[PDB]
Amino acid sequence: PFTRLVQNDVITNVLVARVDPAQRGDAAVDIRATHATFAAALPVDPAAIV
Amino acid sequence: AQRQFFGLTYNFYGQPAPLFDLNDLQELAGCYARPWTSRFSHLAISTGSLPVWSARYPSVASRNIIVNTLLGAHLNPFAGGQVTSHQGITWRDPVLSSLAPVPAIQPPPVWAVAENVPLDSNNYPTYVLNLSSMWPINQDVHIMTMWALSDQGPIYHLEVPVDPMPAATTAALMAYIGVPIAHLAQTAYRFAGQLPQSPDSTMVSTIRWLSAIWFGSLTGRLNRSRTCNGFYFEFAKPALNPDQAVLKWNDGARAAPPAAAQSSYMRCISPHWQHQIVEVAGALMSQSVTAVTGLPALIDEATLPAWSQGVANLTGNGQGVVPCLDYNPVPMAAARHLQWRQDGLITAAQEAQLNNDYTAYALTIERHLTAMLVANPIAAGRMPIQPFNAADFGQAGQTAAAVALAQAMFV
Amino acid sequence: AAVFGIQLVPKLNTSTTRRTFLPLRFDLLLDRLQSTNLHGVLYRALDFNPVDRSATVIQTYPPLNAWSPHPAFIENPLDYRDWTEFIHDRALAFVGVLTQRYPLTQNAQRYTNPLVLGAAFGDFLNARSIDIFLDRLFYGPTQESPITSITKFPYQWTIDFNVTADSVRTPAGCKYITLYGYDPSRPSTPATYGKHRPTYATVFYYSTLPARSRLLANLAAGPTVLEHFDSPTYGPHLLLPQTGDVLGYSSSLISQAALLMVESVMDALRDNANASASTAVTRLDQSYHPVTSFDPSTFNTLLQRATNLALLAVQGVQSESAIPAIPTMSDVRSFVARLMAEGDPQQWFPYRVDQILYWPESPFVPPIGPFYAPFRPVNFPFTTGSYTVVPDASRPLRLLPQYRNATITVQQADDAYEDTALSPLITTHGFCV
Amino acid sequence: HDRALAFVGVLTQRYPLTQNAQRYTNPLVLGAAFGDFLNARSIDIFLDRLFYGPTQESPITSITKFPYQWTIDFNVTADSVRTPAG
Amino acid sequence: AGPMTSDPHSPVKVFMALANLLAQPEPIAIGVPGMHQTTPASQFSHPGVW
Amino acid sequence: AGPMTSDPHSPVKVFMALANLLAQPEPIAIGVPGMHQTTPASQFSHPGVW
Amino acid sequence: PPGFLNPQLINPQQAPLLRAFAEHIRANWPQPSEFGYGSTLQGSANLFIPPNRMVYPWPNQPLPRLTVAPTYDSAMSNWISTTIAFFIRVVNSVNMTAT
Repeated sequence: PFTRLVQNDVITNVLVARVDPAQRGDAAVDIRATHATFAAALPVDPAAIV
Repeated sequence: AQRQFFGLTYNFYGQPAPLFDLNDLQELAGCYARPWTSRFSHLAISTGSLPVWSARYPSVASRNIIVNTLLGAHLNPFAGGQVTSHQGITWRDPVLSSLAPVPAIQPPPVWAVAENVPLDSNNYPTYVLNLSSMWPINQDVHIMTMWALSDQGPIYHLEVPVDPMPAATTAALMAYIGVPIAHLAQTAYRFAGQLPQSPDSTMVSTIRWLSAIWFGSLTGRLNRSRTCNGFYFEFAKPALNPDQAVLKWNDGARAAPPAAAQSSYMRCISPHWQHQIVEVAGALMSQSVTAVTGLPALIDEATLPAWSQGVANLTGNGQGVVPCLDYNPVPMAAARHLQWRQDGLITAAQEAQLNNDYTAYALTIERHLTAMLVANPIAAGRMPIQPFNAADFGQAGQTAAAVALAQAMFV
Repeated sequence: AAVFGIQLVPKLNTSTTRRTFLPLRFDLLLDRLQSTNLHGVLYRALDFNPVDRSATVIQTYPPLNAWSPHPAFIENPLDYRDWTEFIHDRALAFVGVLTQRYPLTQNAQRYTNPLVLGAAFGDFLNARSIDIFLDRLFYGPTQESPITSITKFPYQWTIDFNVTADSVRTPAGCKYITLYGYDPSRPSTPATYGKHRPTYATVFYYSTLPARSRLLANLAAGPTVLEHFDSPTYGPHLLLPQTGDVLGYSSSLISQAALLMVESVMDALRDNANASASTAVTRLDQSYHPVTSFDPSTFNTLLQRATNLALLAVQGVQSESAIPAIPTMSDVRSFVARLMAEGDPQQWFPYRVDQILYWPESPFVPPIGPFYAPFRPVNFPFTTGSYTVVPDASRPLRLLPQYRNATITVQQADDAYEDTALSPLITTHGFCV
Repeated sequence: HDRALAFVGVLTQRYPLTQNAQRYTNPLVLGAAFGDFLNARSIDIFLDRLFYGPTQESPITSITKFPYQWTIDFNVTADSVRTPAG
Repeated sequence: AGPMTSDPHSPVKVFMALANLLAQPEPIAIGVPGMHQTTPASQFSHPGVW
Repeated sequence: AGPMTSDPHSPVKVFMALANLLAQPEPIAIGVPGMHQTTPASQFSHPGVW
Repeated sequence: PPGFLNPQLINPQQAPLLRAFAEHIRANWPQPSEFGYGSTLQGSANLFIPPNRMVYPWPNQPLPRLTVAPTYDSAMSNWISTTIAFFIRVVNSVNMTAT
């Protein structure tokens, strides 16, 4: 979802997990500690956009 | 789409607990997979190819029956608004995606056992809020309810409009000509199962017509001589295996539309349905339509088991009530054969022969089932086949009324 | 009898009969537009300063409140004196067009479709052609609804007016207009709940329930959708608020949807506070109701809390203190602040997605639709009855003790005192002699 | 009048009144925080330590619990506090 | 050079010509759908589109 | 790699190592006369300087 | 910055432009919207979004009927105009005039 100026709703991470954390006993852990993270960014140029 | 449904859990036949084994659950709904469209994964074109003749699940209907009983232990959110656990197993998530053993840290409350529990969608708001993903539950719950409401055969609904078929249905049916009924039933189940649809959709009307045509041919009113817009079903020889039918299209004279719109509810009154694929497929196909469009009207309580009397949103005895008819296959077969002779398709000598063959065929089914019941007494804790008494095979039911309806349905 | 920071009296009160809708006759429409003065007829100034000849906030009325100004107007507002001149010009011109077609003597009896009229008028003063609408200005109320009369032409009429076989989509009109010199920061300015912005929301009228289902399926991914169940003005319709927020109303505790709820709740409270048996009203339940993207399980955001109160307000509850007829920014701020205070949420009536529960003992009377159903809370403390409000006092009050049969030991009395007393205190002597 | 009202809103966004009316404000912290506020400088560091229990310590000793340079104009050691005179 | 021509549509064409340049600051209504204030003025060659 | 070693002071050394890096953002009072939060962590090699 | 979360903290007499800039941004930043795609008959591969739906940073409309033309009431056009208007105000501010 596209959030807009809502500080508490800013999406910091998109996550994916290959294994069931319940088996590892990670049921109560921070989600970031249990799921992989995507990290990709593209540096566009304002001048072309304008 | 359709934002609401109502349901009813199964009845315990005097037994204290829902009748299914942990192995049945682990077998029929395990693997952490989604159980919401599996009703056809264990069906095929004919009994000859299926392991319905021995061991566990020794009947055509056995697996689906067990499925219905299984759900009755886990549909609490639509009854009390809360997910619960039963014998250490519960849903993985509020979306009810799949089942799993309970966690050790914060178990959900244990379900208090009960039977014939009425169900409302509104009791569980998250369902509507996630309707797009939780849609398949609607179909299965409806199917379970349609079976739970009746002893012997499940209940399904029929209707025929005063208008001719639209072209879309005509084109669609012209592509399903040579298909056996079992494959057709799968598509109908597959269609309504996996994503929300509006009742004003071509497939919905298409399947609606199919159920009508199937019944009309089942009663023998629709034949090579007389057809609905050219379509009709053909049944296999009783001398080999009558439990099979396929679609056909023909030059025959087209039946005229009824004077007024006709509709009713149906069920098989005799235990033969439990081991007869055409009945199971026909019911499931017809029930699929009601799943997407909801119940047109309350079902008449007059001829239903005790627990079905006056179920809210399902059964009634008032003015806005549609009667439900029932039949026995053997008298039905005799009527179908008689209609064939009157239409001139066969001679009197053949009609007598056909009755002898079908009766002999049905006898084996009865003989197989009755022996199977004592092999699986319901006191064992699981119900692979619905209980019955020996006299249940002899009931004529409302068969005479049934053929009369087809008489009025395809004039 | 308290919800979070809101205080409620134990008596229930609400009106008992609904006024039926009637469409506007063609002649009557011309009379309103031809009124020698349109203030108080087509619009009203909530802010007029008689010392000058100026106001800053205007409230609009049905023929006009459907307008959505083009942005060039918004970014450069005019003053009050220009406004009154501008309207009187446009009103007369619009009359001329309406009368150049459809001569009066042959059309006075016909009923105008309010939806078409609103859209047509709104485009006109937006300097946009309106010919497409004029063909369908009238409808026969005995034969169809203002909605179904339109769905005879299921296609995109214009870029801001799109109608399908079952539904119509159009931007919601601006109920308030801010003139030159508007300033939300001034606490005494009248509140507008952001409705002055041209595109604060969008409405979807629908003719039948399956259409309603179809619309909701499309909107499920966006912001929260709101709806009235009781009496949806011209017809059943959803509305989709703008996904942003509005400035000045709180410490940024607000999104647009919450604002619509909270002001709707206030109106519901105000009506309960002054409803009477002898007076019919257009609607018993003024509250909105969320139908998408909502959590019934949590109460840590304004939208949740407002909904939780609204479910109770429909029963006919009243606030312990009166709320202004024309609230200012300060008034709204006080209301929101109380609503966000720490406290328990009421749980007499559970939220349900598209059905509302009512107490049979409540004075409320359900309409014919399926959206309402009776319900029995186990320990409801309220009773039916009216309650009047007393003006404030200019003097500290004095009371005379009167006792129950209960009594308390000294130690409990002391420790209860020592943590509630202003133990060190500043005083004045006054004069003895 | 503008700054006073704004300062109140900050003080009430944290520490809701009904749970904190009885607490005593540290005058030193209050003075420093308010002074920075209308100097358009952030004050978050101060808000954590606005109150103190007068029966248990002095407004000074309540601060010396955190002996480090709080901000460029408010420096506190283990025994003393330095700040410009208002 | 407007009146010198014999085209009956000369006046409206002349009018629309300026209207194109002022489409941004000064908007006006165009009767027939499918035509906008930025439409090339030379296309207004029909009595029904004045 | 802390618990793998046999040095009894290893836990304290691990703790101080982070404390050194956080001297600016999270200053604290190390109640040991003669030591500071910026003392090299590896030197905390005795009881009584804990 | 706290002021960016609540422009009222910024005193007008101390930072006129910045307060105006914050208000401009909070008021005119576009509104995300939504539309559908694909066919429900075929299903969809959406994970978080409801199936056969797509989110969109700007407001959106159905496809127009007759010929297109430049317009001036779109969200982006409004964003452009207000932005330009603000900077023009900046250029005329006292800070520029002195230099």
